[PDB]
Amino acid sequence: SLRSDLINALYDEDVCGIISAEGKIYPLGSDKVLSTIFELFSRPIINKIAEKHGYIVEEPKQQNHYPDFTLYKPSEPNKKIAIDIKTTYTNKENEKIKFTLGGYTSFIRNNTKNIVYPFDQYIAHWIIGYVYTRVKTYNINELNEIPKPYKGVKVFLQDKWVIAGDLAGNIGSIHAHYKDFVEGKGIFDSEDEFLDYWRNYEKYNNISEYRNWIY
Amino acid sequence: SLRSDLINYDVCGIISAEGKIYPLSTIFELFSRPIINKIAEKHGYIVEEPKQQNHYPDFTLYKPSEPNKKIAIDIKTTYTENEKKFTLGGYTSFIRNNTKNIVYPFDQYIAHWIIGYVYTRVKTYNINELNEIPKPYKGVKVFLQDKWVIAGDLAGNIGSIHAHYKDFVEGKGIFDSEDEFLDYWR
Repeated sequence: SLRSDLINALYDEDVCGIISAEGKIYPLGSDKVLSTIFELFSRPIINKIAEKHGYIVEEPKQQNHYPDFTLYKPSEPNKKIAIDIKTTYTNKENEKIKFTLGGYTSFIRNNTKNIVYPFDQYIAHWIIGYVYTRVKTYNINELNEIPKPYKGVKVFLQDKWVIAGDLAGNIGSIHAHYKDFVEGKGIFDSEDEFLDYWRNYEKYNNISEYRNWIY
Repeated sequence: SLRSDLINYDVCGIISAEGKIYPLSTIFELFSRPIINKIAEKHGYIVEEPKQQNHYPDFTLYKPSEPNKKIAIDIKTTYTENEKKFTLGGYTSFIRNNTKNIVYPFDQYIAHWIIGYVYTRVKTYNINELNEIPKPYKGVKVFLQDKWVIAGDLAGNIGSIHAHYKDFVEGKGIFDSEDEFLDYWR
């Protein structure tokens, strides 16, 4: 399916510079650079698989809008798919990581603000997350010498709600191991609870407190 | 002089280890940081960046001896080929109240400069397809001017003058003084 096809496609496919018209190459570092770098690398793959399955892939005009990519069949435009790309680092392999997942006051509460199509028109909300391990000019022959800002990069594709948390970072994600984002191990029980919790966030400061309140 | 050496951009894709180029306002800061340091260290200035985002300025510069003679720098970016502005800071924080959202008390700063970028909004590739990749921007011009000399009288945050890039590099805004500008932008 578009999804299985997409995660395996992502799992397959190490950027190390910015190349100029005159051939010169400039190294990156961590200084919103790596995030934009991982979003760029993502465009092609997304285009490739959507197309293979007949999906239109839209990006937003007024940039600050959710979502990074909206995918839908023309036969079914009420079933749009939303893909947001998130990036995080980690200073130690196998140590808990977390992401930010955007606004909880815009579209989630207004259905139309800061989102491309109205919120109701999207059936699923996927997050593609990059977890990179934290680590003058050059010619095309120096590629292996140009110092990279990381020593590895992992990626998962998952549902926004399944990995959302109960605290602002903008919503934060759960504070867990890469493994738990892949495996889908979160705190919310359903998407409804995830959205009830975030549409009503001002009574409650965390999940436990949220549930006593709903009782 | 800092401003001197300081005062004295055709990227076309991101490159991979294996050669693949991926066609494309952060590259502009990217180009910025290394140069700020070089000229700053050439003069013994400590360059510092914000620990929290949404904080002023992008770069603070001061020699460790004196910290009441700092310099604040902000990289701005904007786009149009030969047409009619920037968004500078906010008029209610650190400016109206000396310590809100600025890395250091506003009064530690004897200068606020703006390095600005201006261009015209004009599949993977390989090294040989280099000069065939489609640039998304043309005509990058850049200027280094004082924040107050540039500032306008209208908010979007304080607005700059909406003029042509030369008015920027020469300093032809509308307030007659730094003191006039600050009074006005409360």
